[PDB]
Amino acid sequence: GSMDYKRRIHKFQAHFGKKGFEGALVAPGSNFYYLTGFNPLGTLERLFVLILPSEGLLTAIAPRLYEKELEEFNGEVVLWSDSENPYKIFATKIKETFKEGEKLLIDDTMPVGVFLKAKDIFDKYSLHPISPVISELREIKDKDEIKAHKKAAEIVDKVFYRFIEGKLEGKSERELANRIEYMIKNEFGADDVSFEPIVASGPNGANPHHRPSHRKIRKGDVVIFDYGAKYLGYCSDVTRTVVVGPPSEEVKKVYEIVKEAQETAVQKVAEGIPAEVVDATARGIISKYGYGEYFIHRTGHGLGIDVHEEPYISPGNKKILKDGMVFTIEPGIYLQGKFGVRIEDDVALVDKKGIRLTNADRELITL
Amino acid sequence: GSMDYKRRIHKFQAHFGKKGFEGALVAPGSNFYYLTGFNPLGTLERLFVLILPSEGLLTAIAPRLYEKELEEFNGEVVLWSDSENPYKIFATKIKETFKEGEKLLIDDTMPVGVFLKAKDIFDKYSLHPISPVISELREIKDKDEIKAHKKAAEIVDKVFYRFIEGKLEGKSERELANRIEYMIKNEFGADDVSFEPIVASGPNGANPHHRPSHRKIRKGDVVIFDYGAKYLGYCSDVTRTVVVGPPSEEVKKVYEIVKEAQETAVQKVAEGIPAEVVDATARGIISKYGYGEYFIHRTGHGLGIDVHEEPYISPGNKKILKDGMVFTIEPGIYLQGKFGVRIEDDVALVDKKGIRLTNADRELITL
Ligand SMILES: [Zn+2]
Ligand SMILES: [Zn+2]
Ligand SMILES: [Zn+2]
Ligand SMILES: [Zn+2]
Repeated sequence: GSMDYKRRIHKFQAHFGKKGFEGALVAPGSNFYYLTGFNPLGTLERLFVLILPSEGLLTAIAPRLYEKELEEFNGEVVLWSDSENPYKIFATKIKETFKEGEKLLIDDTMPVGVFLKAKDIFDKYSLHPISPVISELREIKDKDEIKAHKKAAEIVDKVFYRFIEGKLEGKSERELANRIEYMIKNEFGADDVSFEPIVASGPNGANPHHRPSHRKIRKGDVVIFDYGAKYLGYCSDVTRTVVVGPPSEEVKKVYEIVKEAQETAVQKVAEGIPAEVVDATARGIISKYGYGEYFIHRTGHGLGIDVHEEPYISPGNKKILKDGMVFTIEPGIYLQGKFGVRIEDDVALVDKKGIRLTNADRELITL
Repeated sequence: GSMDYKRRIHKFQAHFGKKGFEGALVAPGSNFYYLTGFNPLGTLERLFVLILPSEGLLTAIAPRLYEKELEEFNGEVVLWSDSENPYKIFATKIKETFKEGEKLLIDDTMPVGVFLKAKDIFDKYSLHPISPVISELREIKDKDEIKAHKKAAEIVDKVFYRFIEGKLEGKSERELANRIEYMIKNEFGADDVSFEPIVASGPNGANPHHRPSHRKIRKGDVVIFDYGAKYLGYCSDVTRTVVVGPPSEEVKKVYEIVKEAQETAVQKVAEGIPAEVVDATARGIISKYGYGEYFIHRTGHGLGIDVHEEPYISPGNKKILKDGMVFTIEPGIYLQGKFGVRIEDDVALVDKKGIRLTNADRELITL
């Protein structure tokens, strides 16, 4: 990836050098990768930290066996071995640190412990979550991050067509889900899935929180797939709904409703118009046709390094949509004991307009 | 059967004692799953934090939204709902009884964001981590927990054969990593993978931390593969090394050095001996052959609900090994620019002796 980081850091530094904070501690994860491009794979019990100061060159703490995949670094570097004790490697640092009793930011994501076990020696400051600050620089993507997103939407587009060519009758929701994960990953530059694929078939479609089960796919089933890829660590997220064998008129009716709702809501995305009104566009269409009480979630959510992040396209939200924002548009109708239908696309706001990054056929296909 | 007892819980109570902490606040993660038997996924909000003081009977706790099978929780379930702001809307049950008693054990795996909001807690309790106390119980597996490791060691053996019986040439590290994961998820539940598989070919093998890349496996490559499965939540972890084409005299030589060191460390495993002594067995052998510089990691780590836990088989560790402990023995040699070799088994200490759980071929195999 062509992105910088040094600027991201220095306007993160200068977003509390613009809100008054004296610290921010981060560990392997989204905020980490976003701030460095590095993602150390396989940590836990094994302390790994980057402290971010007033403003200036941050820090890097080990452990040893990671260096020969740490050929370059700025703020660097210090190494501890499978013999030395961390927490007491906050020794000087620890202090450094900063004045006893001033402000600090920590990863919400990260477990305490790697903190509790510091104690002595780390109950001498005013700590407060990191998300409210770093969030507002992640919620605006740069040109390159958009390229990561569109590229991620591309892989998943390719996955859709390859997949519906396959045979679905007789395989279980869990098989299909695993095969979809294998499809994604056997493509580049998929690093990985953005989340474990979801396959919801038959009346399991009416359950938004469905997790693939053992139920085999059979003629007459409407089957929802929901899955995603990572490209240079940026996430896609797509949902399509198919029918196995001729659909009923009620399925045909409900599908079109969800199609139009989604399409009109996509068209409505624009720099300057609130999140909730994009929810309302979608929600209003479903309602006009009677299914208002069967649309039982928000219309979409932000994508980024995580599959769920800002902006959140919800009925109670007047955040004003802005250039660089990336999110999902995904209304659905859910009919308990019958079936569900959701159609979900990834959208990025460029040059005042909402552009779809995912482009796979949004018409009801019969398999 | 069986899984549980718990009963105990009260072992953990009795242990947290009178060791001598007032009480324990358990969050989502390995400990929740250890103590109860369900595995709530996931959350970085809602506090979601289990009760259990000194003793008495259980109570379910914070969130929002859940559901079933918490219906199956012992004592009393407390859920709800939307948002009642549980930053002190966690006091009645729940504060009580720490109002305001002695010291505290917070579940390590709790996130610093849930711990920070709300923070109090601060104070007037003396905070220490849960892991020094609970690891005492988790490191001594019972008969059923050991059975679960046997099953997951078995899955990972079968994968080994189907793997090395396929075609390795012409495929990238990533592809191969994908077959492995896919296999594990169509060789039964598993359920899941205990971690993303590692395949490291030719010079990439020299780096223990390697992330599978596009590099294709070709003739003359030694290829390390390291993966694992979970059975009813418990973890296995195996590594094996194979050669495409016949092997050179140094591959043969180095492989045989690693084989002898792993074999002998395994044989050294006995109740009553320090984990470091077992590490020193492997290690001594490697030094003897001059290859000391190139063994850049501990001999092993423990297995449980997590892939890394106590006992750590490393130079630090004075910990006496005991019946019930499960862990890896995985010495390696890593030769920059050339190749690596690691051989890993899962060992359970039962009736005073170490017993291999994984049994896949340890001889040097030519594919
Ligand atoms: Zn979703
Ligand atoms: Zn989705
Ligand atoms: Zn391993
Ligand atoms: Zn290790």
